[PDB]
Amino acid sequence: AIPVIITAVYSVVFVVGLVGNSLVMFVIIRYTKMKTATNIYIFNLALADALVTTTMPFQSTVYLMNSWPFGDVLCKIVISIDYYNMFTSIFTLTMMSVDRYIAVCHPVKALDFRTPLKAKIINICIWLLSSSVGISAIVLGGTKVREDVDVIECSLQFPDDDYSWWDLFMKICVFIFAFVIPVLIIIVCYTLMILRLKSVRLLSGSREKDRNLRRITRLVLVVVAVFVVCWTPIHIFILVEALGSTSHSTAALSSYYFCIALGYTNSSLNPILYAFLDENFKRCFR
Amino acid sequence: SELDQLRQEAEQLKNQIRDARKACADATLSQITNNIDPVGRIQMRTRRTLRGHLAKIYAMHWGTDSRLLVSASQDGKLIIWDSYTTNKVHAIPLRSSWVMTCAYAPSGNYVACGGLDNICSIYNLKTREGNVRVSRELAGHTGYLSCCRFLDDNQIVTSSGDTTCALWDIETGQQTTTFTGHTGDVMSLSLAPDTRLFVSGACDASAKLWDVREGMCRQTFTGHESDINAICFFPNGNAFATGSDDATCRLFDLRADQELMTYSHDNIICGITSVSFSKSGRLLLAGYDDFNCNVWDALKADRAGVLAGHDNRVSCLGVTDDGMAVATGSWDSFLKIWN
Amino acid sequence: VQLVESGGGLVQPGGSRKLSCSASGFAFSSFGMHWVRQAPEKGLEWVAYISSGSGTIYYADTVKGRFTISRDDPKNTLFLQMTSLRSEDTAMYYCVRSIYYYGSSPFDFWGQGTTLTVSSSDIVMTQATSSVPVTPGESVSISCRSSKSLLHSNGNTYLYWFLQRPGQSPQLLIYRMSNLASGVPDRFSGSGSGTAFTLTISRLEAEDVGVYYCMQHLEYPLTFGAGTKLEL
Amino acid sequence: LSAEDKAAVERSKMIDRNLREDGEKAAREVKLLLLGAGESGKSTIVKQKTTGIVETHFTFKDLHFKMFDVGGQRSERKKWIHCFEGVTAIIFCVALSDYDLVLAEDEEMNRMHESMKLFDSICNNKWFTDTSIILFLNKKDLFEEKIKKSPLTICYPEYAGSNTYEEAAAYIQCQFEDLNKRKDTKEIYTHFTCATDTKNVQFVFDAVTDVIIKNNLKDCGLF
Amino acid sequence: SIAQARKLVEQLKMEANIDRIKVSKAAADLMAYCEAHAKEDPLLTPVPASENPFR
Ligand SMILES: CC(C)[C@@H](CN1CC[C@@](C)(c2cccc(O)c2)[C@@H](C)C1)NC(=O)[C@H]1Cc2ccc(O)cc2CN1
Repeated sequence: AIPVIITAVYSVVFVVGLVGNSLVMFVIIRYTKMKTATNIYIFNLALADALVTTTMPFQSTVYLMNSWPFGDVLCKIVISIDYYNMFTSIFTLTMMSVDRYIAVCHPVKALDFRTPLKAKIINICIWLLSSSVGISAIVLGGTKVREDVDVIECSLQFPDDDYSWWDLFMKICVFIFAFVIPVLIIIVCYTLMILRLKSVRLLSGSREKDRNLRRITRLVLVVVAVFVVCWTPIHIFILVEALGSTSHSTAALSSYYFCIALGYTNSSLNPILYAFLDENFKRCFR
Repeated sequence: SELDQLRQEAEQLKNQIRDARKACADATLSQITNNIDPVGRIQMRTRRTLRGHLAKIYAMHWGTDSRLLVSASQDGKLIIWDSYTTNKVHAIPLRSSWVMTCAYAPSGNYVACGGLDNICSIYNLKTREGNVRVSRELAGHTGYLSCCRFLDDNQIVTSSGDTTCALWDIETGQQTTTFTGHTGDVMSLSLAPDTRLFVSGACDASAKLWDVREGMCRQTFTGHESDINAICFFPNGNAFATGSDDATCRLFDLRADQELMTYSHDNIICGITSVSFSKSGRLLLAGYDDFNCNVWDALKADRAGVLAGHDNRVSCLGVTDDGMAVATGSWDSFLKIWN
Repeated sequence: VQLVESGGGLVQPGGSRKLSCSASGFAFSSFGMHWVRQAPEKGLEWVAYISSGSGTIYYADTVKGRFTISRDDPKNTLFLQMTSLRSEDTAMYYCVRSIYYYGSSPFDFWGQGTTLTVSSSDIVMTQATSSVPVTPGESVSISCRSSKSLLHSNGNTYLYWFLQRPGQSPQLLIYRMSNLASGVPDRFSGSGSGTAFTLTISRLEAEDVGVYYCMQHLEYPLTFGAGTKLEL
Repeated sequence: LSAEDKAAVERSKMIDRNLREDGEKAAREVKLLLLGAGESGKSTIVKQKTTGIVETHFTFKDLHFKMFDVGGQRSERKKWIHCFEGVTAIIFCVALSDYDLVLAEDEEMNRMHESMKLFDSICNNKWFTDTSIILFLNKKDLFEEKIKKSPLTICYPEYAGSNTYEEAAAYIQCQFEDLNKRKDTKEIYTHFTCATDTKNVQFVFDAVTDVIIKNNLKDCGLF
Repeated sequence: SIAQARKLVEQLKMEANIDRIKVSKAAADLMAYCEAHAKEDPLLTPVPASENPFR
């Protein structure tokens, strides 16, 4: 009764996310040129969402069976690509915002700091930075049983030892380096970009460039909101079940499934939003 | 009253010329053509995409053979392309990037370059010093140069912005003859296949036939109603088609110099940038501002196909002297080759 | 346009010598350079090849991993590092320039050459005849054979003819088959299709004497033929 | 394939790389289109034989401007004005002191009316829909004493205001601003300057930086 | 001026006295040139894969 509707909606959003990201990848590969610095970044978002959408049937079947007949053959890789997606998406949203800010506030140096070669260099650097966390996850993976249900899940490989302090330090470090430094950098860069756009004369008029500035501000605000409101309760939930203790409470699991649903719906909405709102795909599609 | 008398004499003699050429047309080309088989659809797919330009391409020219062609653009580069292997042989730098004409010498030894700098440049492609070096810096035109077709290795004809055409000498740099009589600004030039005469188009909607050895206009006709910016001869030398900024292409002969046939359609309201024939003369190829190219039956005045595929307005197209393929340049920094 | 040689001389076996060539009078950066030896009693054979911008480096089978070729485009010079020289490396070293595009004439200039004395498959080209009698004003047609077809799918035949006057560097005459080099008088009619190729002189002259070599440029190494001297 | 063909392909790739590294600096090499009426102070603005486009290269705070003076091109402007699509701005140098005298040799048309017609032609072009204009109104020193005696009634029989310097400058400002038929995507910059006045390179730097802010908003997909 | 009008009137007089024969014969021999060279034109009839070296 209850799980019938939510699994159907999950499958529907999985299908529409797959088809939207597939068409975005197809048009960016064979119909829209890739020379602009933002094109490789939206390509990175498309690739990361396409790599993470594959784990949605795994999440659905582990929600159904409360276990998995998968072994260590692929739970390790589907838990490595989770952190791979997380770091790639966060650092691409950070680096694209830094690119926009260095375009606005330093436009004389933006011609030197916005080359496609340097954009590719930054892309490879952040790919390597996410791959470091990915390989750390793939070498610290494993599964174990729990002595109430005898079901298995794949998580960080750390048995009962003195590694609890290391796990807390790593969790607080990834929380800081995910939602303090990148979010603060994005907010500061966007606020400085908008405050610089206040003083220009081609965007601070009265007829239509004022509402062009208004829709630019609305665009960056809705992008930051869609990122933050969808990715943050994940961080509250895992940080709350890090510092103290939180067992498998009845309200804990349902909130976990709701948070996972939001954290997949954002990656599903990203191709549609970045296709109907980036104005380059709008200009090309007409 | 002498000026008024001269104007009246010129008007009545021009009326006599118009009456003579009206009575000279006993029949039209449509009622002779309407009993022959039509040409089928020219499904000419693209073959070579000569990528490499970083700016707007205005001019191209083939050689006496295929496999070699030159191109000019506002990036300051005069690129010579290997047509079959898609390679580029030379990348000639330009002192002035404002270029709208280029040509390839029949001997294959020289290339032309000119534009808003009002100076024609002749470069030596074959030199013991291994490079492309400028040889003669032809100056003497007060307007922008627009077409620089080569007569031979030593004679060059320049269509310029001073409403006059000039024939130069490479070894001296001086104009041997000056072709005066165009009232409007001139942006067209094409030489005869037998290398005896040439035609040029101007803003006054008049194409004038000139002679190289003595230098005066032998014949002219005004059938267009806008600026003419594309001219080329029929392969026999006894006809020439005219391209204009009027969304029409008009065919004139060298024997009567009248309106043989017009090539206009209602769906096209954009100007023509370049006009070229095939080596048989059955197909007429015309550039357009409709971001594509259209081929025309020179006899039935029918559209035989569309060479669509350019991302911007085309500006230059030339057909090889063996009729092999056409290379249409365009404003999108591309040069597609169609077979 | 002339090439100036440097280095060379007497060297002990197993030693090394920094062989160099200083180019002048032409754009060195656009020319793919070579090195071609000539023994004191034998003919020519290709040694090394550096391309434009040092993007492609080739050697022969006998100098593979033994010689090092290098160029200095800003300094306008060409080097050759010779390691572990033996008595089979005693020859006369020539520097050859070439550009490869459509219609270009590779091997179009040869240096004066420098001497090196040391104390004590491949498409081979064979010149069957050697030291033919000749008279001025006559017409002689010398020929050389190949072990493989020298016509690819692009349609052109790759034969390189060189005339070496006594006391003079080899001079290019026929860079490709039925093509005449610049500065060569219009009486050398090179021809030949398939396997056998030949050179024809319409009217012999006193300065036309010397030794002729045919060289193929289809694969590597760029091995030469034997000698075809002219005796008056 | 053949070693000749492989070396030709390598040469083509090398000159492709050279052409790319020579054309990548053309984005940094920002370009300006300077044009205007004759003897309108255009010769004294460039201080801050081809008989064609005069090429002047100058830089300010590492931006590498280029000015294309087309004062020697007497041909039909309609057939070569399309060569300036990629220009970032138009510098329009006209003189305020050329309002009362019409030609100083004949009596058929005022210089200010011809300047207004030229500005209307160059602003309403279909090639310059999104090309900002840096209007310059120079030689204000000669306009100071030329306004106390001769009013604006010689040039405009519709002024009906005050014969003073500031109101005349504001009215010429209003005339030049109303010549824009689309103020949404087009923004016109006007600067008051003299023949011996500084702060013109700063004005053109501000103009070019604003236009490249617009461009960097455009390629990122926001404006 | 008057000199330009003079130059125009003798130029148009020189262009007036020219031989003009029928346009129909010009159309006929243009058609003859088109039909006599239709075989030697790759743009009219596409050459097969053995020919047409743009492949
Ligand atoms: C990206 C969103 C939608 C999911 C995706 N993830 C993907 C892998 C997953 C489906 C899975 C993997 C293996 C077994 C299993 O039952 C479930 C399940 C853990 C959910 N990510 C997470 O739950 C991440 C989010 C996160 C955030 C901060 C932090 O310190 C650690 C973690 C680890 N879990």
